[PDB]
Amino acid sequence: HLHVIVGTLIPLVYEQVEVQKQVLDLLKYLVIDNKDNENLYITIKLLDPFPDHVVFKDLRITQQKIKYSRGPFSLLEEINHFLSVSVYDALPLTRLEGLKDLRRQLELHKDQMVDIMRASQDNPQDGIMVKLVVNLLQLSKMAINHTGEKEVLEAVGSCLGEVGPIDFSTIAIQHSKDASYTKALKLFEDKELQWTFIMLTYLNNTLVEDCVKVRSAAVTCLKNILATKTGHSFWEIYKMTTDPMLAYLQPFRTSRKKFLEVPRFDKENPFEGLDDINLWIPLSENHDIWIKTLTCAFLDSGGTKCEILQLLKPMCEVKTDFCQTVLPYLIHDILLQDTNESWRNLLSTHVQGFFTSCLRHHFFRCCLDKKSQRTMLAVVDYMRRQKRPSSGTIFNDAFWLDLNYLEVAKVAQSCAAHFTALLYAEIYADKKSMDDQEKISSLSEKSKEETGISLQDLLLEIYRSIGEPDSLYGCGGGKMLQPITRLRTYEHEAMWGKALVTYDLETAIPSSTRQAGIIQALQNLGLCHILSVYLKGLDYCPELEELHYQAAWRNMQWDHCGTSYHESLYNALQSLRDREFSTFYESLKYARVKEVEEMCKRSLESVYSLYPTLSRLQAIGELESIGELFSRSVTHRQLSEVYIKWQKHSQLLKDSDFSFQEPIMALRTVILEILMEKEMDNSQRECIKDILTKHLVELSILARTFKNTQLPERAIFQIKQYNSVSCGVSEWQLEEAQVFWAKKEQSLALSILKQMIKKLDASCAANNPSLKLTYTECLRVCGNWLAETCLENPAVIMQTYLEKAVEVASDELRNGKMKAFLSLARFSDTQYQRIENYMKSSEFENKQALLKRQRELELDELALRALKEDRKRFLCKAVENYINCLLSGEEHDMWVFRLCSLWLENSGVSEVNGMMKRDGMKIPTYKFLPLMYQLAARMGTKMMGGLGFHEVLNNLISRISMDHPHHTLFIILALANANRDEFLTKSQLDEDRTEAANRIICTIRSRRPQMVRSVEALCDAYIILANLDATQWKTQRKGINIPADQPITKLKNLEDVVVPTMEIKVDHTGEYGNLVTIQSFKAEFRLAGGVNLPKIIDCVGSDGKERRQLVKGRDDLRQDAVMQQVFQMCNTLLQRNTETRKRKLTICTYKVVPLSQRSGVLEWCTGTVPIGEFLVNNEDGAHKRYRPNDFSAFQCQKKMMEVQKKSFEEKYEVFMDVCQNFQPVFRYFCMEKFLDPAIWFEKRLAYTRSVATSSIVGYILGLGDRHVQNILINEQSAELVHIDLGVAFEQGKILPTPETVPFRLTRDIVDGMGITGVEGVFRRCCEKTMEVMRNSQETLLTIVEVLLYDPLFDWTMNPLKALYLQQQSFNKVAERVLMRLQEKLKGVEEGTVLSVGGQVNLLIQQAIDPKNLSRLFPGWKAWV
Ligand SMILES: Nc1ncnc2c1ncn2[C@@H]1O[C@H](COP(=O)(O)OP(=O)(O)OP(O)(O)=S)[C@@H](O)[C@H]1O
Ligand SMILES: [Mg+2]
Ligand SMILES: [Zn+2]
Repeated sequence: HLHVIVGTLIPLVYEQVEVQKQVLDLLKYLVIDNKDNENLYITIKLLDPFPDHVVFKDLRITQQKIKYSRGPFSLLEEINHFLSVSVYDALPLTRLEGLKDLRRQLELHKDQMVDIMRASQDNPQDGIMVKLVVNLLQLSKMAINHTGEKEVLEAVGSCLGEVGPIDFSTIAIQHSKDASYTKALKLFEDKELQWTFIMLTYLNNTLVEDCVKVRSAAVTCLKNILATKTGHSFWEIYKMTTDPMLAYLQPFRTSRKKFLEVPRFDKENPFEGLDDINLWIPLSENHDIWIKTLTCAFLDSGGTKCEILQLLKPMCEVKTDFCQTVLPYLIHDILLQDTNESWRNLLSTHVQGFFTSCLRHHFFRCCLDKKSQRTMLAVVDYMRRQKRPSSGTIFNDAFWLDLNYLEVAKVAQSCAAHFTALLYAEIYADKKSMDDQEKISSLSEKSKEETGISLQDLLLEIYRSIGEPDSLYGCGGGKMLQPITRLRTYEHEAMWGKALVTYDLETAIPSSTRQAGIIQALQNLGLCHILSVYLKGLDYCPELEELHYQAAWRNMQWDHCGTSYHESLYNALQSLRDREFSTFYESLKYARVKEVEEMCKRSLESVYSLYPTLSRLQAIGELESIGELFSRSVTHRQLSEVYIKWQKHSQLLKDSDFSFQEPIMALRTVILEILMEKEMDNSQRECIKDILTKHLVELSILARTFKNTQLPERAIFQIKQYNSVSCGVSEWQLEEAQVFWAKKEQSLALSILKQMIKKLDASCAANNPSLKLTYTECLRVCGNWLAETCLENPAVIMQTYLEKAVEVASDELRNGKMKAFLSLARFSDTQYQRIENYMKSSEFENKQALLKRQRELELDELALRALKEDRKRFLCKAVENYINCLLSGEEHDMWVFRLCSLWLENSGVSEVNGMMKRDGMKIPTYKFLPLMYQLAARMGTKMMGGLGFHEVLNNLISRISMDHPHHTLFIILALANANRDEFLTKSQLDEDRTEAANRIICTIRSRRPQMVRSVEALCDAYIILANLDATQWKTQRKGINIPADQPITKLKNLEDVVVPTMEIKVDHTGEYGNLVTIQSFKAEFRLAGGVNLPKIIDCVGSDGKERRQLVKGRDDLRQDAVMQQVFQMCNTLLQRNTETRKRKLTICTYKVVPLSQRSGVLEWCTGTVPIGEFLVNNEDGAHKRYRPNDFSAFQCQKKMMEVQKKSFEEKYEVFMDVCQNFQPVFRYFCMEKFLDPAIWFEKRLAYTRSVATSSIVGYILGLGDRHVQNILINEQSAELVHIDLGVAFEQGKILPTPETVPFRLTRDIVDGMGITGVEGVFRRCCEKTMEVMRNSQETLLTIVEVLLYDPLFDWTMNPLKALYLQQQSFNKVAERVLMRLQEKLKGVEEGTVLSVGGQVNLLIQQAIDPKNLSRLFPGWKAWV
């Protein structure tokens, strides 16, 4: 109670001295002299900081000393402390000092804010920043209509201005929930006991309330409840726990011989009380009396089995909130004991009547208050989560009462509960389909016919309210022709010209909306003068004045004169120009308060509703920040510091939408222009001009990154207006060239860049340190552009631009050197590839064969020698520049694949080996880790010498292993232990590889003997465990004790060995001090099923946590390892791109550690169940629990196996018949696993994105064998994990009964996506992933070329593997596969080049085609 007392006493200090002395000495006794007490030390530490005043100086000093013990606080620790204090809040006004301190901490450190955002990337839902934002919003909500409303609102707006519109990667707002409450609820296993606990907790909380009338009712109810047998059982269960409610309720609990018994009274007709229509449907007002009367009627008349409910009448009579809380429990209790469904029918009829009355529009009964609607929605939501007496399924449990869920969904949408509205719409659609089967556009028109509500329109409205961008595409197609929908689509896609044309053309649209859209489109197109003249013409609604003020402050007119937002901003800027600082600060404070109040008045359902308010608050905060700079004398250091702060906080907004970043940049530009105008000092004016030029260049770059062209041109024009140029060399001219190039005006950009190059060459010989970077960048960009447009021959481009750029060229200089080296290497590689393609082409061989049938031969020999010399020169240049590029940076690290491919192919070339030995060894070792498998498989002992390939490769492998033993030791040892399986139980290339691996192992052991010995022992134990026969316990499923003779049990405390199946973060330094190490193995091991019966074991590490590992014998895991490497590279590519990073598109991966030719170990995914196990299980499959009257999976499999020998027509007919009697059921996974609508929506969206990404990535890699048992779904995250990666690169199409689908997109997979199916989120995510794949075709091609040519990678289909799957020619096969992959990446399908959307449309229609699905193998289970 200390915090409550302190918060109450703090305001009383200012009242008067007479009470000030008493309050001060009481507080001093509370905190000052009590610091010795250990019990209250934590309570004092977790307390609100005292207000900063002279009176509180000693208290503040003591509080700071106590809190900041054991070290200082970081930003994350400060926010955690703020939230922990916020756990208990008596009043919002007591949090003002904490809010100010939090704002100061946030504004002081933003690099720590970047670190926090990076750390929270893995689990965005548990992000600290979004939690802080929602906590602040809730605090501001609680401050409405109180004494300190404006003070709290201003502080909340001040702190929210610091964070700004950061992309939180969340869509659903998760309100804070008590952890102890959930655990206490979990403790009780009986329904009646939980009601008792909840009611007693509510009464205990009510006891503290001020009203004396409610206290008597609360104590009476407590005494009545605790006397009964249910109360005694509750106390017996709950006395073991630790909670102050136990101590508070001790006096009321009494011991009596007989438990208090409630006299059960039964009327002649219990249904007469609740049969009144007026009772259920209230008026517009009088909600409290309505809910009280309904609760009394339920309690007095309806017979309730539970004794606790009957004792709640005195508490229900006084408090309305108690009635609202208890009504669902009363309804559930009455429905539990219902017989003959009389109560069910009556309640269903009355509730449906209430919901229909809510949907009118006055009428006789309509326009009900939102409180009653929310109460009924809470009743429905509570009933949805309760298991029905007849058991059944969650879908069955939804219909406790016969309800038309479309009306309920519409009411929920009207109440701003969008996620539950979508869930109820889905439930209604499913119920309508189920009912129709007994006897969207069709469903929409039917629902409009009977219920008067269109399903498609409701779904569109709900998805618009949610704010998810991708979902809006798949809503429907009924109203696409309407101008309003087209205009909304144009605005969403930033097609401002189309939106402007449509707004001008359509006149049926209301004038206000039409003019607002016209003004917004004109502003977004950069037509500022046209917009101003148009507004002047309109002079012949508040929104019009709002747009007037926005245009006025954006155009700096300064003449166009409840206050709104842009009006406040314009007034603040005008007063800032007029040096009226008081009005400036007052207007900014008023704008803060108004924006925060408007934000907190909303229901706060989705995160996307917070971004505009955050952007506006950030703009206001920046204006207030520059206010003090304008107030005092302007210095260069202050301007540099404020620009650095702006750049950091813009870096915080990297992934934010352009619609939120743009107003901030516009305000910054106006700010800088005003500051330059009001300078009157040449020395500072130059610095202000430089700052404005840098800001405008950054704005141009930002607008170009979002495919915007008018804004960069306007920014360049402003730069020209201010930064008048006569020297003719500057970075903004390079930015102008880039802008012109972005507009597809290549001639102008090339002319500008060549003029800049000639001016730079004439001015100096690249001797100015400031202009060196600009010269190098101009040369490199011009060379790349000329190469792209083919306007110059390769010789001129190489000699004039790229080689010169390298020769011209301190972090910026290092980055420029890296970029120039990469460009030169890429051009040289292009020339080398062109010359090699010509040498390997059929035209060259035909020309050679023509002369095969005398000076012609001499000329041919001379030409061949010249071609070979040119090829070698290009190769050497490319390799050298790649090596130099890898040295000077880390951004282009994935080019190590191309470098290693070039080195490996030309092994015999001494120059390449020489430059790899001299400068290649200086490359950091961690950059070779992704290619460790190939580099280790390529090593041998044949070419031994000073510049021999094998010697250099062995040295590189040894250095990599020395620097990163944890990442490479297992691979090398597995190379050495290829044939140790037979030795443990009882070709020249292979033996050379074994010898090289043994040599590297000997070197590492000479460096680290103990680690090598322990790793060898662990590998031997794993191999011995794998070879153990497990057919004895094949039927066993409860776990089997490992035999004592197994060496694995003996191993203990291996502190030099890290858990092999645990992913390890790459460390540039070679310390690796703090890593989890293997401690012991649990005695029991389980079986996962399958032909070979793999064993699952548990490995407890240094900490208490343990990891499950899958030990596989008689199986090859190297293919899985390399496929996981490909998946990691694709994940890096996806995370690098902004569009795929925003959607969190990733490929789930699991670490695989091969041990021998046929032995290995891999990480076992926890919480993942196979989709086939969930769907078509014989015992408790989803197809059996739901739709039990349909065909069983056994019948479908039998029919499809029987129709195997018949023709294609018979197969198609049988497949259609099976699909008719086998409906999808997979949509219930998220419905039954996640009961909260927001969590359900998030998990379903994650599932859809995972399906899209996995499908696209698998198609790019030609992934096959994607049956039900090879796909797992995580129960916690609802994401799919693809396993058994043996078949890839379209080798499944060579099988008998070839696979004719790019990926698995069967009816269950699409059904899991929701009512929209493949439309909406899935299609757009597939398009984004395919676009990312297209943009990185060269990197993927290099990676796959390195992988395929790996000697140890067995990826070609063979007759033995073909027979097992369904119960040199290698060079040309690999070339054909690479060409097919290149065609896929470029988009060439069957000789026709397609766009990303067209290719995605083709893939989807090929995957979902029943014609292709019918011809597939019956084991693939296409019907599932
Ligand atoms: N990483 C993993 N996480 C979880 N379960 C896995 C994992 N890898 C394999 N399993 C399961 O282990 C069992 C057998 O795995 P597989 O590698 O597919 O064996 P198999 O040689 O393919 O024989 P099958 O599956 O009967 S054709 C299946 O039940 C898989 O779901
Ligand atoms: Mg399998
Ligand atoms: Zn009305």
